[PDB]
Amino acid sequence: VVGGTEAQRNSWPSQISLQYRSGSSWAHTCGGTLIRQNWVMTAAHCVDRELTFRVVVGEHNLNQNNGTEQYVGVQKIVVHPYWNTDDVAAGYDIALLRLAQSVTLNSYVQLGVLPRAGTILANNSPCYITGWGLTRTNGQLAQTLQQAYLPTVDYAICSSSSYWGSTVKNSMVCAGGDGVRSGCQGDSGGPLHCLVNGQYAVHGVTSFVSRLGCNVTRKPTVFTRVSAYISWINNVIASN
Amino acid sequence: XRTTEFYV
Ligand SMILES: [Ca+2]
Repeated sequence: VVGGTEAQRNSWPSQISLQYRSGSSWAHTCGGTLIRQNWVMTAAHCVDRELTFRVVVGEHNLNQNNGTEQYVGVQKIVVHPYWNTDDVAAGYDIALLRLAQSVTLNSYVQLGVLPRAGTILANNSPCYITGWGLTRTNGQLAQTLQQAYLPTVDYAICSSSSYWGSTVKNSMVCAGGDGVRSGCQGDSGGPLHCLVNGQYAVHGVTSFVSRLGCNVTRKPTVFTRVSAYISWINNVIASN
Repeated sequence: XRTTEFYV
């Protein structure tokens, strides 16, 4: 996250770290959202790959022991059937992970709440991105979970010529864009938490930034719009 | 676009 601040230990308990086996150890690669005790929502490009993954829940500092972590295997990966890795801008950047065991819920680990199908946010809606990714363009990962305030930018403005143009679709959310704060590498897969009717829900899966850099004036961070996928999500959970 | 991972 560029332009962010450290999150409190307990404020985003559905954030997860998706990790891969890496030489003799494990390395963070993406975020995700815990949505069921044994299901994780992440980006399809995060799983685009023949790696071995684990998920960590109850995580705050990647490199030090908190009191609170649980480490769990991935037993099944379900990418969206229309995902095309040669075309990110087509959409469909979403994936579900079945975990090997169910996690135990607590104040550090809770289910993320999903939006109602079809829900579209107003322009400038209050949202936060969270994650351990880069804190500057070309920089290094955060050791602690960061957050940034990233208000939404509606489809009409985002798909305009000065912003993203036709790269963005109606099946995505844009947020941010001020040149200051951003998602960045290592944050994709993670949530965008938006305040609606007094509760935070997860409206975005972080997907892409500008080829120029993470925090670039009026190229907001782009997210998969979760509310486009609620039937799909429910159908996968119900069939496997 | 550039995807958020390394480097997708
Ligand atoms: Ca760790």
